[PDB]
Amino acid sequence: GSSGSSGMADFGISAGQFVAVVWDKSSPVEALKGLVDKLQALTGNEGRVSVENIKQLLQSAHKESSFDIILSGLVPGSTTLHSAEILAEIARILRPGGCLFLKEPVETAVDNNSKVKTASKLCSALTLSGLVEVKELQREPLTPEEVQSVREHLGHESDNLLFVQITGKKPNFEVGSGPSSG
Repeated sequence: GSSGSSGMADFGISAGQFVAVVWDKSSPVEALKGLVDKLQALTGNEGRVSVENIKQLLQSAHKESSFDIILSGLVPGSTTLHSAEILAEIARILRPGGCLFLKEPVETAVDNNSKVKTASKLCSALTLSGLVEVKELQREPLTPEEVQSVREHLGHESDNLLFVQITGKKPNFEVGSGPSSG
């Protein structure tokens, strides 16, 4: 029976690992200024918080297993859709024995034109992209900003919406061809 505490419903990061925060052309600047201070306290000096761009991540792909926990779509006042190319890229940067954190919205309103995926597909997207043990953790209502942002920038005019955070772990099966030998 270890003393202290075992668990964390806030994040779960230790000193030594590298944390990243991807943002899109929409998220404010103030919220981002404090979002780093929160993670900086967890990493301290051993760890480091590196902020990258979702649009640049494709043009400038990072090495494999370079990061441990990369936050994707977790910035206040930010509504962007993720594709297989993005979810697949984030999985490559993440380590084989780490954790992933993503938060994408879900639509369930009867309309003539569909754009946003469903809750089920949102979870399966990570399971098919290249993750294991993918399951919904929790969900939180929308904010006065996110509700208008979806209509301001994107312009969908969606009234019925809901945010759902789903985590995804990295498996251990990528034995292709040609071992790394320099």
